[PDB]
Amino acid sequence: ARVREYSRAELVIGTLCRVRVYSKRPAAEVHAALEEVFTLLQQQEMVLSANRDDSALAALNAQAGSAPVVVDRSLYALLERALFFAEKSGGAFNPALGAVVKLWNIGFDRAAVPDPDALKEALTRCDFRQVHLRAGVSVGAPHTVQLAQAGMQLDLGAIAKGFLADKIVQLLTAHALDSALVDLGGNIFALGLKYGAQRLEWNVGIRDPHGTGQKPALVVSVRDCSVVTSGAYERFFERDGVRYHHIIDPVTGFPAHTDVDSVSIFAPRSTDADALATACFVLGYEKSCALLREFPGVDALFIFPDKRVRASAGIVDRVRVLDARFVLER
Ligand SMILES: [Mg+2]
Repeated sequence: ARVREYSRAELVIGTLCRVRVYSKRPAAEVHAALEEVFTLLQQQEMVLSANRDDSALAALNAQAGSAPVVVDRSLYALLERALFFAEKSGGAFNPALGAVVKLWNIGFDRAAVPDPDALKEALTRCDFRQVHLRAGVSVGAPHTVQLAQAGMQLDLGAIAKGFLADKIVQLLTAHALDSALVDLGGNIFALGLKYGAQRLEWNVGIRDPHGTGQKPALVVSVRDCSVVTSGAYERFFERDGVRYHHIIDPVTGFPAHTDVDSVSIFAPRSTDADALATACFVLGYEKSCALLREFPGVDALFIFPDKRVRASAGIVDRVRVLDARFVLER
């Protein structure tokens, strides 16, 4: 039986999602799996989206400062994980930052920075500790979420792609696929090994933080690993000479000022990589290193504004510089 390579890509969840698969299974089986991948991505846009009126998350937010709302097991589990990372990161990653994000989101659409007072007011409504998750223990008991703080709003944008990537990996596995590369707007999951009959690690590129992105600065070889990168270039606007990027510091309510240009997190679960990449950007290098010691099975790669690159022990030997302006410190 012969190995075939397949790819499919669509615009969905606000970005380009592409899955590449190598498989010796009948083509019709791979096609079936890919059909389901992209159906899942469509259905989940309608669960998780913070910027759509129809979604289950928007309906949940419409009940801030009221009674508990029943949610499916999957959303509950995602929120649990998000609150865990909010606690561990000291609020650097915060899934209850919707009131602030919403102000900045109109800012982007308008090319305008939000009013100082409006932001300070929004920051009174971002206490993730007031998100109460409860699940009864009895057979078939429902899962519920209560937003106890008035006008608090969830925004799962900084963890949602990792959640979906992990869900897609579970689906691929359920379809007896064990070799794939999932790319959801740049959040990568490398499932298994690729083919050359020889089996090889997937080679994932990391962009120059200040480059068009067309070519990678560095490449890392990985198996069964997510690679998620946070940088100021993912989304920003400019007004009066200043760039305002999308990664908000929850202490200031403004885009984070940090000592790294990008951080890339390598983890067994993309959900974890996504949350950590966001926290780490906000935290900066030294505080990140401290946080990451609490997650032994995770690795990281930092690109500094002076083009120095530092990578943790788990992956440093798997990093290759492609753009010689960058230096890998060992
Ligand atoms: Mg993130």
